[PDB]
Amino acid sequence: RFLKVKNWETDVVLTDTLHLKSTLETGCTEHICMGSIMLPTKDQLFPLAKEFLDQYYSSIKRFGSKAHMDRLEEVNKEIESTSTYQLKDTELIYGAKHAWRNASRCVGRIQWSKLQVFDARDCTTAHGMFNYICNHVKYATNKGNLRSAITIFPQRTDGKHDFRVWNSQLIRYAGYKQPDGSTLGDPANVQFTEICIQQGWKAPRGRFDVLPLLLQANGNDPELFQIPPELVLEVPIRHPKFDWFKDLGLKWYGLPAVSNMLLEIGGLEFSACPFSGWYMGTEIGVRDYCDNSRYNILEEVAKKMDLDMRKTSSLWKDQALVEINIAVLYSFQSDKVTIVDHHSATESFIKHMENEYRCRGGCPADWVWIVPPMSGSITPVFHQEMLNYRLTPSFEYQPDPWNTHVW
Amino acid sequence: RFLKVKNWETDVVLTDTLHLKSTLETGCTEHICMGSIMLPVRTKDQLFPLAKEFLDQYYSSIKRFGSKAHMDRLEEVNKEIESTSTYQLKDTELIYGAKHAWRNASRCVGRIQWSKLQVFDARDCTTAHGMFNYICNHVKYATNKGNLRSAITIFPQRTDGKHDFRVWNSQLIRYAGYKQPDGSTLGDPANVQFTEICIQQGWKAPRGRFDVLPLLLQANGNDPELFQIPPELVLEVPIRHPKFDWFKDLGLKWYGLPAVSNMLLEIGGLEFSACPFSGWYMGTEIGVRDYCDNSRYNILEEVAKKMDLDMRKTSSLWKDQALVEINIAVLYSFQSDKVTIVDHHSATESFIKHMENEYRCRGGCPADWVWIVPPMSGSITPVFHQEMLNYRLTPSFEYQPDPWNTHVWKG
Ligand code: HEM
Ligand code: HEM
Ligand SMILES: N=C(Nc1cccc(CO[C@@H](CN)COCc2cccc(/N=C(/N)c3cccs3)c2)c1)c1cccs1
Ligand SMILES: N=C(Nc1cccc(CO[C@@H](CN)COCc2cccc(/N=C(/N)c3cccs3)c2)c1)c1cccs1
Ligand SMILES: C[C@H](O)[C@H](O)[C@H]1CNc2nc(N)[nH]c(=O)c2N1
Ligand SMILES: C[C@H](O)[C@H](O)[C@H]1CNc2nc(N)[nH]c(=O)c2N1
Ligand SMILES: [Zn+2]
Repeated sequence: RFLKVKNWETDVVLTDTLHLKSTLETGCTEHICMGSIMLPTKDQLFPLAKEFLDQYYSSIKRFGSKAHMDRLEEVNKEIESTSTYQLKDTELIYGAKHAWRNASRCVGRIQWSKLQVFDARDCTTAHGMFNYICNHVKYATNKGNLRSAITIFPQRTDGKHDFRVWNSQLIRYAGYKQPDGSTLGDPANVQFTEICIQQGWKAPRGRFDVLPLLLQANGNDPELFQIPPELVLEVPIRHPKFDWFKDLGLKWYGLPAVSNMLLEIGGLEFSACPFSGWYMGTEIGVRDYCDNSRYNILEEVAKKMDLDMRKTSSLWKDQALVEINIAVLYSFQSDKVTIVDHHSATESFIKHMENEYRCRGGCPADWVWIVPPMSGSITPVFHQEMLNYRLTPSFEYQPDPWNTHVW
Repeated sequence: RFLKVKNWETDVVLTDTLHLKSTLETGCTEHICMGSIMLPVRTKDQLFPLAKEFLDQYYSSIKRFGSKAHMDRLEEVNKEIESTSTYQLKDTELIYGAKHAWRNASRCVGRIQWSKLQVFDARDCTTAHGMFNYICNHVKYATNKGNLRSAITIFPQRTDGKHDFRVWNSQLIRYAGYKQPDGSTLGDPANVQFTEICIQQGWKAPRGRFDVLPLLLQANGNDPELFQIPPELVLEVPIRHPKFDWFKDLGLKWYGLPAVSNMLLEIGGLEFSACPFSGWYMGTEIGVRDYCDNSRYNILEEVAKKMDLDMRKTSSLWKDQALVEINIAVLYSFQSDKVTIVDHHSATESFIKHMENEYRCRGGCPADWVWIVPPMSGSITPVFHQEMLNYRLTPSFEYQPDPWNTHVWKG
């Protein structure tokens, strides 16, 4: 019932009680653990509503005040009547913040309470959605001094009228197969890239073509829009000691901004809720650049370094990996765009886990995702026991809208 | 019920039915995953079914299920349990059991090798001096002048819980740790405590940085005894680097034979509390963990100083640069002295083939992703992108408490 988590580097032991609030299921049972698996009515809504407003009013020291009872009353009235309800702005902000706070896979959560929330529930069209988004991009980019933020579109109603951003992130590079049979650009986005072509995006057919946004208001067919290049901050990647590096022609974008998730607050579903912060270096240099099914450049960098690529045991892949990641960080830092290294981020997240154990009674944490994809054991998250569990409010996955939409 | 696991690099999907044979608990529930937690006297009552399951498995492994020999063995085991309260395994069943404990080890990345395990039967052993002798033969067989061979030795099983065979050391070969008055540690910090027990018991400590610990061996519930392994049997490797000549001047070395001595082997309900086993090293175990953990030899600073990296900011990645060089050194040294070792690219690639083959022949392969993925360069090994399923099968290897915490001293 009360659970203990140990850090095996520092012997610090934390006690977790927060998990007893866990409502949703994990995928695991007593027989099988599924921790490495990437994805596992009016009746229903009031319970969810009450659960949320109770924790909101608790959070503001008014649990069991007339204001609380009245809201519980007012929302209850509104559900029985409309079959849904609306959040006050204050509830909205709290709920989005808390959905970040509860994201068990996010290493960046020491920041959870600095989130700018843009309320876009008044939006009706894709052109609206485009406006709101470009404003979010520009706010968040802040000429390189990046700021956390989320833009929230109207909540689901009967599910024939969903708002969706079809892009997986607002800012991502094009992917194209060639007769050749290999891939030009980013292979992760091949299918979406051809979706945009199929809608009429004239494609530069380059390595690093920023994709057009494809936006669906109110359940309609979605529409293309080019984010103004002036709003897309990009970084050329060079190395602080290897002059040839820049001639690999690498660049990446400054703002990571996820746009395909579903935000659940108090029973209500916000199918479009794009959010951004900034990058931990390894996301780019280890994952986007080196993954076999991504830009997959390790071979070519190793060549330029003249390393012995005959044997895996020369650790040439690993040598190249480090230098790439030095280059990503150096470039961002040189250009003054915010970025965090994996050492600093995980040091941060351990400080934060400790805060949340102390103030909240725990912290859901998914070790599989929290531990970076390079140098695992030399970051402190490696030696930290974590408990994973699901709290609401929450971000959740949802199915790619092309597999669901009707034209 | 059928379960699928996908690999996200290759889109290979696998199907799991083997987990239906799982009975032991994970620690997880529908509401909490415990997957990163390091660690989440039997009566006749519980013993016969455990014995029966095991022999049903042993007998289908040899294609004699339902056979007369299968049935007669059940009746013989059963009658022995209820007359003697326990039972003895035949040689063949002990072999098969130890092989399957490895095979069922979901945290082992080297299970490709499962079927090649030399099983020494030390169940005629009565005394500690007997134990030393069996261990020494193990260590010489397994070492094989640097051409390592996997082995396990299996002392008598538990009876009343008061006559246990234990090996007190955590590995058969490990370096001493000495906490100094100034609060620093000389040698290996992980073995400080055990080192302290050994001194108390009588060991004169050379007090250096790489002293091989003596064996501390309990037979038959008796107080344990101190033995020195013959150094001629302890194969060790000086660590040097192929380009950096100053590397050797750091004075590093390490032993070549990894051999776990503190786990409990369970086969058919039986508890074999001393079952040292040995294989060979994945390079990262030494290069990443043993040398560069903060709580172990912690050499990262001194390597990066010699390399004159920019240590003023973490974002130089001066740690990740030092870590790689040290790992290159460890693999280079071992290959140059012709001691078996495997790097983490090659070990993980082999595992992924093992794991697919197993899904095909066996219907599954329990696997602990937190453990299988190496502590450096995670995502550029193929295991990082492999979804795995973790569940527990018997026969199996288990943790047990350190014996100095439970042992009843006689004097
Ligand atoms: C401010 C700096 C931030 C940093 C440095 C950061 C860091 C990360 C990283 C590295 C991941 C793993 C991503 C991957 O491997 O694809 C992650 C996952 C995630 N973060 Fe953040 N984060 C930050 C801000 C945010 C914000 C503002 C939110 C929400 C408002 C958020 C919500 C998430 C969620 C939901 C996931 C997991 C998504 C999934 O399950 O696939 N993070 N975070
Ligand atoms: C032959 C070469 C072998 C290699 C390269 C190998 C590799 C590994 C490695 C790297 C680990 C993780 C160790 C750690 O993080 O401390 C491991 C775990 C393990 N392997 Fe092996 N292994 C080998 C042979 C064996 C043998 C012979 C057995 C037993 C017969 C065995 C049983 C285990 C067990 C029980 C674990 C997990 C222990 C725990 O939970 O603490 N392996 N394997
Ligand atoms: N085939 C896939 N499909 C796939 C199917 C289902 C789920 C996923 C999970 O996608 C994540 C993989 N790393 C990517 O999510 C993007 C993300 C989310 C949150 C934070 C991220 N990075 C940041 N710094 C932030 C973004 C927004 C605020 S901070 C990135 C992927 C692949 C995944 C990885 C390689 S292939
Ligand atoms: N306090 C601890 N003690 C501790 C307490 C309980 C469990 C553990 C886990 O033990 C392993 C830690 N890595 C040590 O196991 C050594 C091992 C086991 C199996 C295979 C290994 N390597 C080989 N290649 C083989 C050994 C024998 C056959 S193959 C090494 C450790 C710590 C953990 C982390 C920091 S301190
Ligand atoms: C199969 C495995 O769970 C999957 O590859 C995970 C592993 N850990 C990860 N961790 C992060 N942070 N991001 C990821 O995309 C993944 N991939
Ligand atoms: C807390 C966490 O589970 C612990 O640090 C684990 C992580 N993964 C590991 N993986 C292996 N192979 N060996 C280990 O000792 C550990 N330590
Ligand atoms: Zn689990």
